[PDB]
Amino acid sequence: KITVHFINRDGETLTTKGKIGDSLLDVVVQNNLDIDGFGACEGTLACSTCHLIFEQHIFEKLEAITDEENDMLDLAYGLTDRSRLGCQICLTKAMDNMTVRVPDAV
Amino acid sequence: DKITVHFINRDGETLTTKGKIGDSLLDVVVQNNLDIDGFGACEGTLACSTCHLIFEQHIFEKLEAITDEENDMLDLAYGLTDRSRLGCQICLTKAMDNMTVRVPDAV
Ligand code: FES
Ligand code: FES
Repeated sequence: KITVHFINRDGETLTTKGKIGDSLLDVVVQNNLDIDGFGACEGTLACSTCHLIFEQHIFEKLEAITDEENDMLDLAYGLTDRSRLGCQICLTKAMDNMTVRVPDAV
Repeated sequence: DKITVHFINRDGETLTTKGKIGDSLLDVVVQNNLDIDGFGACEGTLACSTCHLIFEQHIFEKLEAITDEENDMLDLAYGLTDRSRLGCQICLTKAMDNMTVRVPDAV
């Protein structure tokens, strides 16, 4: 179990624990996080509601992104250079105590 | 005299600096020459949105009354939130010490 911090759109910081090997969507869903409309296609790589923004140093070590995730992510809202589809990212001991931000929205 | 202001740059990196009381957040970026691209285009004349800034609720909540002037300009800013304001209209006060503002996301 590792700690993960989610900075919601409201500006609030949600600190939770997730099991190694789990997807960030599994963490949100299973821990019943506040984030709205997160993980709609349930990891089918059909949407981008699981869009998460990472810290440069964590972003750099993530599994190489596939064109499948990339093509969908490129059309997502509030994109950044450190953006990834949460459902495709699984927790690693290295991600312990990291902070992921949820894309902005009025 | 001065106060501390934490600026979260677009690249996610956090840059802190100090500005004089009465100075606009725009003045802070300019004078201290912060590395925030295309920020302050119209130079505080409310003729752009490039000074858009995201604030912490506890602060945003206690800012100067939003003027229709700013509203009609802030609505054209990309990546808006419920804690956005035009940095050039926000002048530093003591209650803002050690605050953290974030530049809207942009690829
Ligand atoms: S939940 Fe749809 S791509 Fe991740
Ligand atoms: S610098 Fe243009 S509106 Fe503030």
